Amino acid sequence: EDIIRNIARHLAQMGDSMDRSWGGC
Amino acid sequence: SASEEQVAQDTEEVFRSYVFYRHQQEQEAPADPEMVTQPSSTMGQVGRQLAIIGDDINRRYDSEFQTMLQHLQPTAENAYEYFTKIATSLFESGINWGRVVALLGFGYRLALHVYQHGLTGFLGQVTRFVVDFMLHHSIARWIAQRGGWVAALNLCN
Ligand SMILES: [Cu+2]
Repeated sequence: EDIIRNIARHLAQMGDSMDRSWGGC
Repeated sequence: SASEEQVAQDTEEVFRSYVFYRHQQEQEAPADPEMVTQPSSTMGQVGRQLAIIGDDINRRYDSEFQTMLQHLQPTAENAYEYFTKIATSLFESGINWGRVVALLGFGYRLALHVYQHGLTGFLGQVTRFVVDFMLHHSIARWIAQRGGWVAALNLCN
């Protein structure tokens, strides 16, 4: 339960950082 | 909807190509033989593009995910549950292309971790986790509303 939340939080952080770093080609 | 269903049927080829190109690029920087095995299909190009553009930020989190997955101890019996709960919590806030690539990356990291810990022949089961979750939790629908998986070919950096 605690590990699931930690992993999901890291995936959201990494995904939001990736989303901010990307633009159109 | 019909568009949701086409996108959900394309996810398997996207994830398989993403796994191939991600593993190949990390090896070129112990190999998983299940990951080393049409490349010019639009869905194969999408998986490769998403492996490429996530590389720099994925590398920053490598150590964290290694530690967390060791603690989680996924097995053949609990991996569906852990994958589903993790992916559900990821998307509770919302969806954007970065989080979709984070989901594919989590399927890659989970498949690689269990293989390295002695769970062989599991990559097809992780692929099904990813495909089914995207269909049943509205991710394929969001992607269809962007124009399908091909919209990811227009993501850069
Ligand atoms: Cu952290």
